[PDB]
Amino acid sequence: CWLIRGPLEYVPSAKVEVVEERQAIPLDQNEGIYVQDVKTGKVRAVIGSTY
Amino acid sequence: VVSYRVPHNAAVQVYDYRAKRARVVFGPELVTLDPEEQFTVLSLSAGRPKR
Amino acid sequence: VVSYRVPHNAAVQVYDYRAKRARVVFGPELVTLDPEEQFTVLSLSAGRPKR
Repeated sequence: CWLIRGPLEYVPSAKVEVVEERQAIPLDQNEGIYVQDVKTGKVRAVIGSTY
Repeated sequence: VVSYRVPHNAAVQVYDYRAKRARVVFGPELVTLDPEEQFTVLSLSAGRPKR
Repeated sequence: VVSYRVPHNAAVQVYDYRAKRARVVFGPELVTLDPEEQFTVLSLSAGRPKR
């Protein structure tokens, strides 16, 4: 699987399937969330700007 | 990301269990717990004179 | 923007948690709390003689 972002217009190609709409994560000064890289199980904590 | 604002004249101790390192901070600052950090839950005496 | 008018002969302490800096001001002025600043809530004795 992979992610496509940026100000553009996408369409389901004749080979791929859309899984989900990546959204909803805004962070500011001294704020963040916990994320786990599923491939390696590397739990970490990103903070600061939007991610 | 769980974060606690430390009082002006107080202190808090945490330990990053994943990395094996302790840390303690004091003053009017905010502690941001890393993915495996935990606060030192200190049960103290209080109530009416001392319990 | 939350702002409090400090009394003539009094003082107030705040801490900008995002930037890690404390500040205290006195006199007949108005304190304007930055996005992550907070007042020092000081619970004092009062009531009838002293509580």
